[PDB]
Amino acid sequence: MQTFVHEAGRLPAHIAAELGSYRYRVFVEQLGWQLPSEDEKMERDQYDRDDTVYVLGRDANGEICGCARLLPTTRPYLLQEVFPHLLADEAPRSAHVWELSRFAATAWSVRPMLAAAVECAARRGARQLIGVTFCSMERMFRRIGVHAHRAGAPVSIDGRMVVACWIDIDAQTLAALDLDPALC
Ligand SMILES: CSC[C@H]1O[C@@H](n2cnc3c(N)ncnc32)[C@H](O)[C@@H]1O
Ligand SMILES: CCCCCCCC(=O)NC1=CC(=O)CCC1
Repeated sequence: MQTFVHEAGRLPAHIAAELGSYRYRVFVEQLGWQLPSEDEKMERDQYDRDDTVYVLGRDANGEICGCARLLPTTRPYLLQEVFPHLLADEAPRSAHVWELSRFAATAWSVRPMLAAAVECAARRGARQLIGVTFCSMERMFRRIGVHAHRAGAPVSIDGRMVVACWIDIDAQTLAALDLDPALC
């Protein structure tokens, strides 16, 4: 796949609709996070703002096959406000930490999506990423080789095993993702 990072403020209308539809299909239809909706397929919450950073992966036909959301911890974020109890410690508010959420890929698919997210966050000054991740996804991160470690004990939410996860943007993570080591 090919990755596209959107960090220019409010998403253009067509991208917002296309991403919203892809998210609806993954998080609502696939994972069943909400009941079926009516009208346009759209999945968005209070964390989708003009300042939100997005990563979209597109296949050979230019269709979305992956997504990711990046938020600075110095501003409101999901783990902080919604799932703070998943953390061993209090939720961080630092320029060096960004939250990765709504991460999905439609194996060697996850890698490019993660690389784009890390690269972007690093260029914005982040030294670590944090976020609630399915343990199955946590295992892929481990296999990919990034330096991921737990920020809390695992818990099964509505039948889905997840855990607050850290990803250190260090030499190991950068190398595993084929990114510029200088980003360290
Ligand atoms: C991220 S772990 C998956 C759980 O997070 C919930 N979730 C995702 N985003 C939000 C949100 N903005 N507010 C409340 N719950 C959320 C989903 O409905 C699912 O049950
Ligand atoms: C610091 C790690 C942050 C990663 C957060 C993962 C985000 C997320 O929404 N998880 C998902 C993983 C899947 O397996 C399918 C779609 C949902």
